[PDB]
Amino acid sequence: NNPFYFPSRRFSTRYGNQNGRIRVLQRFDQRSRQFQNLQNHRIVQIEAKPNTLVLPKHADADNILVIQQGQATVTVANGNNRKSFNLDEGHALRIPSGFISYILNRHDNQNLRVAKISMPVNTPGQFEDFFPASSRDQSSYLQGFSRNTLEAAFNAEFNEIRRVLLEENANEGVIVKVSKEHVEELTKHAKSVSEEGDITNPINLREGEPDLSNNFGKLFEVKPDKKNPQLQDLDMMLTCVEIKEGALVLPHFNSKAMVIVVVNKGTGNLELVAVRKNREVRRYTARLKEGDVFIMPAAHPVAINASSELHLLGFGINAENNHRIFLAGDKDNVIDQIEKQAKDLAFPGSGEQVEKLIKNQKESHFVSAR
Amino acid sequence: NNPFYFPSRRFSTRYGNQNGRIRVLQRFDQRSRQFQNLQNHRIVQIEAKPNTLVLPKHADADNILVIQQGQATVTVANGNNRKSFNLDEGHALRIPSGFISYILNRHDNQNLRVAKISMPVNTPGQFEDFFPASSRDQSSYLQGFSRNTLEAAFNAEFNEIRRVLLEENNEGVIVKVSKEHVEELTKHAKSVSKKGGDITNPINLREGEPDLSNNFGKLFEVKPDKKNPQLQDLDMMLTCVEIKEGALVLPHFNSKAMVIVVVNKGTGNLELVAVRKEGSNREVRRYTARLKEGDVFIMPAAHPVAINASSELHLLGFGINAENNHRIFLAGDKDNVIDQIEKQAKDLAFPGSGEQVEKLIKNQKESHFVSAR
Amino acid sequence: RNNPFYFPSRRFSTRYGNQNGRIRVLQRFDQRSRQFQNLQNHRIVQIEAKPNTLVLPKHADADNILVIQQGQATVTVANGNNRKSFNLDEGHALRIPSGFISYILNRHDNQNLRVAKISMPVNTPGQFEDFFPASSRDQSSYLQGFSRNTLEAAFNAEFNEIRRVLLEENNNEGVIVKVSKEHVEELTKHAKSVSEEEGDITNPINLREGEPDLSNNFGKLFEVKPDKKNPQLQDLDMMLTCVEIKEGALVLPHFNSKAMVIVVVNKGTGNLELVAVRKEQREVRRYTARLKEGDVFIMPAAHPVAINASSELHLLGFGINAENNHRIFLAGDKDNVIDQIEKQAKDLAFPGSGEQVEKLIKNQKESHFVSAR
Repeated sequence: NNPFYFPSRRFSTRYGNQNGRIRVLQRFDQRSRQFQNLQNHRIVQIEAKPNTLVLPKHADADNILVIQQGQATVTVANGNNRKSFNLDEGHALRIPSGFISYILNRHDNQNLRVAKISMPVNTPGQFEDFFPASSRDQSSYLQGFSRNTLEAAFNAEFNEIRRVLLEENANEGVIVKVSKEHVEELTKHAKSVSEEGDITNPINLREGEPDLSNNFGKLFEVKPDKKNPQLQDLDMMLTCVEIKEGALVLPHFNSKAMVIVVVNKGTGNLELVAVRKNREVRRYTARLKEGDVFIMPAAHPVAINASSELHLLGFGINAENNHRIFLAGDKDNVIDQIEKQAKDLAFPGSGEQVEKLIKNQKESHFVSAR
Repeated sequence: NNPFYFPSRRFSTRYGNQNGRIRVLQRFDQRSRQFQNLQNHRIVQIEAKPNTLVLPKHADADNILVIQQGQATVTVANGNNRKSFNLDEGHALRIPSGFISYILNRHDNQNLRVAKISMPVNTPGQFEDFFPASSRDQSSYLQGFSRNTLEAAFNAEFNEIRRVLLEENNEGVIVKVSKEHVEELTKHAKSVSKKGGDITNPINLREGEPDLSNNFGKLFEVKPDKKNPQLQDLDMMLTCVEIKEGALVLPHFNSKAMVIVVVNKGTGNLELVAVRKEGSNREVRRYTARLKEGDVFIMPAAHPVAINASSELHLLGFGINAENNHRIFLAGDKDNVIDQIEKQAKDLAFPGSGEQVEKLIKNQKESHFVSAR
Repeated sequence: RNNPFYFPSRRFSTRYGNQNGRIRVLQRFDQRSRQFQNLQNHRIVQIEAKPNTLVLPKHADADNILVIQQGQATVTVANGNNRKSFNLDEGHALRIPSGFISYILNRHDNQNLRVAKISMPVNTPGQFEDFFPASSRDQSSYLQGFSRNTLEAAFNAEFNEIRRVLLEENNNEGVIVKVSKEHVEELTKHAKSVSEEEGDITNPINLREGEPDLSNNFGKLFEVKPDKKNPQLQDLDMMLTCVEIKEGALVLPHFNSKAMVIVVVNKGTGNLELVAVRKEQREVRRYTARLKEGDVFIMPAAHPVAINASSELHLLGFGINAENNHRIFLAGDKDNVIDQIEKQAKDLAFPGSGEQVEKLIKNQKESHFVSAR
């Protein structure tokens, strides 16, 4: 009924067992053709129990992962290097396609929640995970090669190769339980957020001062610019918005960015306004819950009311030179920038009346829903 | 019958009243699949009566507008800034998606004609205009929000909000403006003559010296390069060609740019040559059209084109995939690629000898544009 | 069609062909399978020409990189104001921008010429046409597409002279013609061998220039990457790769991290193993093919691949999405990513202990290429 809204139910789990699960949202362009531009963006949500490890793999997709909740140790490896990072909530990490990575929940009793945006390299909207080891969920890709090839490659008997690499490990699946001793082994090397062979360092989305901030909300944003060259390559921005309970983000829009937003935490109500076929204004609404996804098309006015402390994670594509533009309040209010005489000709009220009404809201960006 | 030709009839009007109209060309890829690469480019033509104003709005499309005829005052506003520009014929202005703009015909008695290329951001080939105010043509998008949201947002009673912002002001989206209002809207208008929050200055397409020029024609071109960084972002070039009455642009093509051209003024005849399969044996196909003001046509890359002017012909060209494009000619002295073929190669390829081919080629002493006699 | 990544020479269809040679074009990749949609705008052309033979002047509405697979050529590139002729040997590559005229001389007395081309259409995804200025039994001159009046005004001559020297069929063989020894020497007299660039006529690239990236007794891999040294490869975001695998040797399981590669077999025979993870009809799928000269296959990014040479195997690779690509190995010493997994992670992932995994991995002391025995 609301094509911009993707409830957690629209996620299907790809890997899942007692230790956690890897869920993947449906392709956006399958929902509606108005998301064709988002066709090559898939949202992944990973949940892992304490002292749990997502086994090594690579995908034929480029990735940015962000910690929604908890604490992780994420490792990235290419042909000649490995780096392990301790990631906290609101930290992001780029994982280039074809690099191996694995994810440790390094917490004793808190669950790990991770959000990923995957951008397939080969087939628009489609990617696969490639595990070097076998498990009950999937075989090692090494099994795809012949006996002769494997033996020549590893310089060893097929029976040894099969015994140590190819068999199913002693079977949980791709997310396994890890002993305290093993956990400490895996975190000894990790470094915390605060380059080499395209293994780039983690980004702290909440680094420094928020772009927008008052008593009712904060918006943090990491833009595609000199400070983050890799975001330039992707033409993406990463945004973290926190809306206090009982507060509202004023009607606003991104001028050119299209944003996929996931609800990291909290509840609230989405209003999204659109013009469609002489021309009618359509209102779309949704009750936001943790794990939900929604799409903010560029230049479509949006307002969001927080039922409880609301944490939203935004992946913005087509982000270069984006402006986040407001329709009420003092700062960033584009309606205010219309010339007085133009306001007078456009609106029912006089220019004076329009300009007065506009000055009623003394605050900017976020205000109380009261 | 000619898929490259789009007569003014193929425009449908989206907004229209006594004061003018906003017309939009059909999606190019709906005509034919050979225009799939142009799918995200829509042509808009705006006509406005004197002392008339196209009301504030933004689109979910990136825009370049060009004055085809008359004089305008165009205002662009974002979240923290506003700039107003006096634009004359042949002046272009970039309006980023989501920025508000409005268009004043500041002339007392001459109509304003404006051409726009719109490139949708969300849905390939589709965009919508978003008006903050209501009118008989459309509701304010502010009406899409709830009473509670509006009241909290504006810090005011819904009744006041509805009274001053939400009600219908009626005329439509293009309204009549009093002389006094007109003078108010033009009072701080800039006349930028050269480049100077992503509110970029107007471009003069006829700035400086034309690329090509003789007694029969001129071609002006603004290329995607350091001088116009925004054209680099778009990988686009803007071209203005003026062909004298009774003159002909020589057979030629763009090496890699695809060009959407609109006929700003005049009449003429288009010849476009494509190679098409009837695998096996393929044939040369000739496409023609009688060009009239307001017509659009597509110049696919590397397809030879010639244009004969029935009367002073002004053509506006929006070139995509423009970087490192070469406009290459098939006759005449300068830019003639056939001339660059080695003499021995000419001899082997053509029916005549190398000497005969080279002599025939030297007959045309002129370049680019010649008399249709 | 059992292995969608493999394209045997039979899947090429000849577009132009006669006694002197033939121009063959591979089917569109996305018509085979939708997993090749990203390769939709890349067509593979294979040209074969007899000794002292010339492929007649033409341009395409496609961008092109050509590479000499075998023999020796003189290739000429012409735009509106310039011409350059290049002597190209095996493993030399040349960029031919769309809309530029080019022709290809087999300058050898008795060896055949084989040329591979990657064409990227400008107008219509996956589709392009060749535009010949001259007529032949295979195609008419595009100049015939223009009217008598236009031609006469353009060339400043009688239509009868124009038709006689330019438009008639040059008894006609086709687009590949025989050339006399004297004509051949005429065409090679100004050819350069592998100077400052000029009007986007860029110089030839030697794929085997300098030192190979990977090299040992069993194989070599040469690569030209999109970087400052080859600005035009940057524009294309492409890499060009030349791999030579000794008879009886194997390229270790490996993959490109992000590049998608179209590879053509220039010479030799071998066996392809390509591993894909896929959804059950999650399972590992093995694809194989017997490689022969003229075959094409697709290496999707991040899909493990191993290749066994039945005889000296020369592979030419066109890599798209190439920037920051890493060629990553799954066995051997250097570039082995499995080796980079932490010991404790190896232990948790694999059936063996970390120590056992790390020992087994050190068995193969060599890198990249090893003996198939």
